[PDB]
Amino acid sequence: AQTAHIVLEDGTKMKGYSFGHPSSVAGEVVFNTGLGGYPEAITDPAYKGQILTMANPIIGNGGAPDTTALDELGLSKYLESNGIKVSGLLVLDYSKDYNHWLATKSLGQWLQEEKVPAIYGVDTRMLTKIIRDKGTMLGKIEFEGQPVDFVDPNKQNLIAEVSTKDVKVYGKGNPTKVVAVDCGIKNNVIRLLVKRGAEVHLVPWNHDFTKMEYDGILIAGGPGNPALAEPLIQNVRKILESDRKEPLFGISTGNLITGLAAGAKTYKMSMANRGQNQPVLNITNKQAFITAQNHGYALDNTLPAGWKPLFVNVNDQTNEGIMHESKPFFAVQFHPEVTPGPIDTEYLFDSFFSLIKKGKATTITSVLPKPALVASRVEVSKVLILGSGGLSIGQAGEFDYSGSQAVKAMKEENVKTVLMNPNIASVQTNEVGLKQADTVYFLPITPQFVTEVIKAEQPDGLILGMGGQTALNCGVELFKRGVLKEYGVKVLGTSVESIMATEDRQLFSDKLNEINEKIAPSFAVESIEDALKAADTIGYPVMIRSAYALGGLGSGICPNRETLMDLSTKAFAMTNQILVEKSVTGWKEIEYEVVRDADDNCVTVCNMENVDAMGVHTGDSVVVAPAQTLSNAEFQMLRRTSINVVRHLGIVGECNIQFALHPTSMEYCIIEVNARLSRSSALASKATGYPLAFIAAKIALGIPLPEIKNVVSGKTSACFEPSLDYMVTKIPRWDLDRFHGTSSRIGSSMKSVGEVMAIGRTFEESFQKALRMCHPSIEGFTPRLPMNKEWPSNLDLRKELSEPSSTRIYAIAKAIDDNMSLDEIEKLTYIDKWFLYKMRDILNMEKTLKGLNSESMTEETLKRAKEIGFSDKQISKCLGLTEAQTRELRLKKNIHPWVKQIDTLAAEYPSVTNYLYVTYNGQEHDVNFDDHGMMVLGCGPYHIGSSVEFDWCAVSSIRTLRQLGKKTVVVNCNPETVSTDFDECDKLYFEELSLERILDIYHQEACGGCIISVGGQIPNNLAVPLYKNGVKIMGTSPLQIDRAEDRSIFSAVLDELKVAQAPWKAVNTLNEALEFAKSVDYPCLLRMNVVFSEDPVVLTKFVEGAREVEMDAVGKDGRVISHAISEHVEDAGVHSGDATLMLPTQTISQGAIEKVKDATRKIAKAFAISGPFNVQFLVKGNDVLVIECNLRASRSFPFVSKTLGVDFIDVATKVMIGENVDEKHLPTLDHPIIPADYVAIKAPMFSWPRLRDADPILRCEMASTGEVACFGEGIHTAFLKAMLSTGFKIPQKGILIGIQQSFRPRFLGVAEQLHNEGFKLFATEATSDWLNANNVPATPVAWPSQEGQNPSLSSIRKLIRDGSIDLVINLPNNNTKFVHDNYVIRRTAVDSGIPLLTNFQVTKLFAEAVQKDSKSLFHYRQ
Ligand SMILES: Nc1ncnc2c1ncn2[C@@H]1O[C@H](COP(=O)(O)OP(=O)(O)O)[C@@H](O)[C@H]1O
Ligand SMILES: Nc1ncnc2c1ncn2[C@@H]1O[C@H](COP(=O)(O)OP(=O)(O)O)[C@@H](O)[C@H]1O
Ligand SMILES: CC(=O)N[C@@H](CCC(=O)O)C(=O)O
Ligand SMILES: [Cl-]
Ligand SMILES: [K+]
Ligand SMILES: [K+]
Ligand SMILES: [K+]
Ligand SMILES: [K+]
Ligand SMILES: [K+]
Ligand SMILES: [Mg+2]
Ligand SMILES: [Mg+2]
Ligand SMILES: [Mg+2]
Ligand code: NI
Repeated sequence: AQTAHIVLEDGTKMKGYSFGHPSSVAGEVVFNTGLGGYPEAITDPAYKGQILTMANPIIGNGGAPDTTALDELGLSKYLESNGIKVSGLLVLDYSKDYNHWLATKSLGQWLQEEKVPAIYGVDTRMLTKIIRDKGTMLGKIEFEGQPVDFVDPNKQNLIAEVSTKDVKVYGKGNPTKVVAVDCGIKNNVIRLLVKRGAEVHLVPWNHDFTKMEYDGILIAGGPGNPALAEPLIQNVRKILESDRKEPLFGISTGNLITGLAAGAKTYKMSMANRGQNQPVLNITNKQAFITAQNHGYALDNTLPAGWKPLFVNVNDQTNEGIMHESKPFFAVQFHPEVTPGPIDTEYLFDSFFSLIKKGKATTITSVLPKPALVASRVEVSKVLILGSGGLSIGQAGEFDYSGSQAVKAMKEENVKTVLMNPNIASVQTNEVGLKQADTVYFLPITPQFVTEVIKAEQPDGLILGMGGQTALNCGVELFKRGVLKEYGVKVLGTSVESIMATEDRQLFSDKLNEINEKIAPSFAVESIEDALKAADTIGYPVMIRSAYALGGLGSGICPNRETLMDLSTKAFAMTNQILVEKSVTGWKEIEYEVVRDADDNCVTVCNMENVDAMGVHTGDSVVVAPAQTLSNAEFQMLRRTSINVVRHLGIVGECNIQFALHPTSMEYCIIEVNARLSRSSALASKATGYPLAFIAAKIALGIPLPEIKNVVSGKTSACFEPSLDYMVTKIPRWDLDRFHGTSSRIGSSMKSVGEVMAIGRTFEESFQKALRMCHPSIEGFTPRLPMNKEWPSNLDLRKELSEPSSTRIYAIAKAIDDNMSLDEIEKLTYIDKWFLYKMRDILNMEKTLKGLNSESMTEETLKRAKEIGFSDKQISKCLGLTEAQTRELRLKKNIHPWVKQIDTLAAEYPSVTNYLYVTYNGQEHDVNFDDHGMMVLGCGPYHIGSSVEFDWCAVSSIRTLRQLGKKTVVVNCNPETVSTDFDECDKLYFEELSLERILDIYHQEACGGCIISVGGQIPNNLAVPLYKNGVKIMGTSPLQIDRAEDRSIFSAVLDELKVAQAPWKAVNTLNEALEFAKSVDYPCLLRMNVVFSEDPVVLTKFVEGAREVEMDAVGKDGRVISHAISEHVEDAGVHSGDATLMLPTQTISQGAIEKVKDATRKIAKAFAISGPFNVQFLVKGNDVLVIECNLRASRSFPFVSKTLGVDFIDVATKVMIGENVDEKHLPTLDHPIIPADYVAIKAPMFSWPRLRDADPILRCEMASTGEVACFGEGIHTAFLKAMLSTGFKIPQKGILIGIQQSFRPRFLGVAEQLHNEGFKLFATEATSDWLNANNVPATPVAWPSQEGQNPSLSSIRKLIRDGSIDLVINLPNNNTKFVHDNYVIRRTAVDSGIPLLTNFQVTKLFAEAVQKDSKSLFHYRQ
């Protein structure tokens, strides 16, 4: 394929691939930061003579429209002039393949027809930074054998080259005569005039209009130095010097011509204004507007008498408008007709027409919109902020991140802050730093406790928009009850009224109907009977979605009556109102993040295109940013609707809005608005570098957007809409294999436990990184499943495609491979074909590479493979090499990635921060590598067993390094984390946590070292590979980490040290297994799974009736210098992470503690530990056995650290980098710190209702999704507070009890106790006979499998529904007889929303604790 260069006059040269007309051309090189509307854009007459450099790296997605179709006025239907006006085009990536309902050909074919050169494959960012602020960069697209000289088209009057040669009329017959002086007018100026009643006489630029009859005159244009248009400047001057008073309205060139006619100077700007995100302020009334501009000359701000500036540019203070003080003459420097751009200043046409109609020398100011809000700063001295509580599916760490930004904002403005969050693992809840509240309460986020806090703290402000639905619902309940009014607590930001209007689906409908906005046929109902009615009126299929919820709780598609019955019943256990709505499954799902301040300035900060269509929850969807398959008309229609809706709803702060867009028309539906920070705002903040929560919080104090700094640029405001010169992809992470009852299908109700975000400058690059980030077993986009699972032999590939699931991406790969047409895949998946083209490109590269080897693969091919996201591992498998070999081969050809900044403005202004990503699609680095900082690796996506605790550890380490004056480099790919907030470190790489990429970054920075022990499993598993590739690992040697993860070495070490452990053995045979299990007695663990009977694999003696103890510790040179021991409530057999933890220990013998300590002393020494680690122990009397050792921070490190008032990670970080440490006050083995006056309890969080049909029962594999912790004078109090913090609700009614027979001896007393506390008891058959035989009264109930077979017995479903039963106790074990029946009982409780207890110890402790406050850690530490 044919190449060509872009050559600039300063020597820069870049080789591109030609996609336009293969011929050379010379002009002024410029750049424009607008991301969409390339077809409209390239037909702008302002680009005459110019070589355009596109910020958007991905160009051509929608091909080109009908370029010959006219409208009924005789103007181009889809374009802004009669043809392409750029002399040439420069992009990074060209989509040869396109997909849009209005596309009639590729953009390259269009370019070829119009004889316009175009090349792709050039670093448009580098170009931009070179052009930036040089006034005039000349360049040329030069083809081989076609030399051209540099030329400056500005030496010509370009106005004349693009003006009409004779007078043309549009709106023939219309009442209002408007002369339009054509200086390169865009078509939409004409459309907007005619639509308002004008007959438009379009006249050449040198036409003598001065004695013509007209009712108004307009002057519009784009290209050229206006000073070269003397005939015209003269003519306009004659008008101004006369007595004529016809309103005059100037656009862009018009501003400059009119200024010149009046007597002002113009100048060529060194930094032009070219974009769709250019902020202007109306001087007069302080209203701000986002504008499209495309001008390189500007008016000097010194104007003659009678003329005043109207608009100013908020970035650079240049003029953007003028007005006469008494006559109806005005001009704007920007394009209110946009196309492309934001439809925010179209009112200027209405204003013009009002000047004509009033016609008595009315003034420009008198007909301009008056401010609808006047931002007065709210006075607040103390604010309460609410957290989400424990993490759960759909309500994850995004709020830790948001709420930390909010506190920072509050502190900057001298506002005292109180935080409530029982999530002890949150970074939010730390004591130290600019993001930490002055006071922290670890308590339930429920009205009972928030009231107590309010009373005690007497705050005057409340932030309820940064804790998900928990905080929202709590705040609305407080409001409804008048608690806020009662204690004088103002809701800061969006009002409870606006909130209710977005959370109640009916009120939402009412609001949008008030402004005749577009929604789908629907009815909000409050009963199952009413839902059935609604569905019959609307017609099946229908979607139901709940009020006062997020993440699709209780939602679902209903193809029929019976599905609707099942789902609405379940929905009503969790909300009071559902919306029953006509299905728009398959429409494109589009999100916007919207900001609105108290001055009524309102912008869309980000927009996201969901790759999975409507019907798969945004949260369980692949999502790209910015959008890729919208037209300017689509994108701007939805943007402007967002702004209207958000305005009408009274929202002040930030919010998220969702649309369904018809895939082949302009039809759309507004689905919901989330008037609060969200998982979507977190993502958008990371994608754009715009900190939405920080901004939201400043706005909540009445500071308007123009007065808030863009911290990234350091020189501009937050009144703008970022420009991305890269694309981000977010993919969810699911963990479903362990929940046997739950399918891996996905739909309207979230099931994902985490997410990743990758950045690239091609879809393919961004996309394959993001897939690798989700799980270490995923290599990129391949037709192979994760976890090395084989495809089923009974696979129905069409079914997989048509029914979304956690693995559909790979099923698409497979289908493309197996030669299914792209058209049929789009038809079944609903995924826009454009995205499918990219996927096919990826698989073609795989085919190509498979036919090559280390000798046969060329440099051109390798480079391309990397540019579309292939890792060295993927390549290695094609070539027949190892990964190391392939890395070597690549570097040998000097093919490496480049380091680029996110600056929010696609290089318009440089970044003062270093928020970074890495890409193969560039020709330079955006930063230096002189720091040689200390690298810290983060956790990756959250998943079960790996949550925000590992962000806590990482952030603690990052903060410790900063506090010690050390340069830091962070790598993490989780958008929800505070570790991926750029203000925490010197260099944040939002990047893959692969060996490949860490090596890339380490070696590129020449980092002084790397800390791999504070981000869980991912970084720790890289310890040895890193070691071997020249990386300096801080702390405990990777050789020691290997030794310790080697079960055989570890065990032999323990034998040497005389430290006990459970008998174990690795086996290959069933007979070895059975022999061993026989030799130690059943039960046995199996590697996870336990077995109790006869009816390679590691086997371990399962020790029954055993306590479990955690040792969390820090080593220095093999000595332990901080430690903490906690006891689980539950016996060994419940996994650590599902366990409830007590600190300090409660029932452990003092001799066992001594053994735990001695075993930890020896282990630390044997593995020369310098850093954090953990050891887990079985304890039975004085027998102390080691279960496992982890040579890294454990998930209980936050709990332990905060509880004991010592940052274990601060200590450990200082050890690892050789900083000094005073051990006097640390909890060494010799002087532990043991709380005397209080106890701490950590409880696990679960997400059973969202894991449809899952058996809510603890296995040896872990199931919890988060944690809370609370404190108390004793264990009962602390335990009750912890449990309430999980959502557990103390029963007020009857308790259902069903237990396996063997629990009877121990349970009798638990039951008597519950009875003596006054709880009416219900029980399953045998359990009820037994209780009554022991004089504990119980009412028997029927088994679910036997309902109707005995009329003396009530069904459990009915007793729950009736409200007779509001706690279920179900205690199965291995000898449970009625396995299914008891499963049904357990799942019934979950799906009815009543608490369920399935562990005996937890149940015992509960009973003891109900036998009988609002304090927190800081109380007890005093
Ligand atoms: N009318 C509909 N037809 C098909 N899918 C829908 C419809 N309405 C909503 N959805 C899907 O359900 C998801 C959840 O709906 P939403 O109204 O966003 O509730 P939540 O606040 O719980 O996320 C949406 O993102 C979308 O994928
Ligand atoms: N020998 C044993 N007897 C009884 N329970 C055990 C035994 N070993 C492990 N368990 C249980 O299984 C859980 C997981 O064991 P662990 O070795 O920590 O696995 P993981 O690799 O998932 O961390 C433990 O926390 C404990 O409750
Ligand atoms: C949970 C459990 O194991 N229940 C008992 C049933 C005892 C009863 O009849 O109440 C069982 O053996 O299935
Ligand atoms: Cl852990
Ligand atoms: K979606
Ligand atoms: K909502
Ligand atoms: K959303
Ligand atoms: K499953
Ligand atoms: K090969
Ligand atoms: Mg929502
Ligand atoms: Mg939603
Ligand atoms: Mg473990
Ligand atoms: Ni300007």
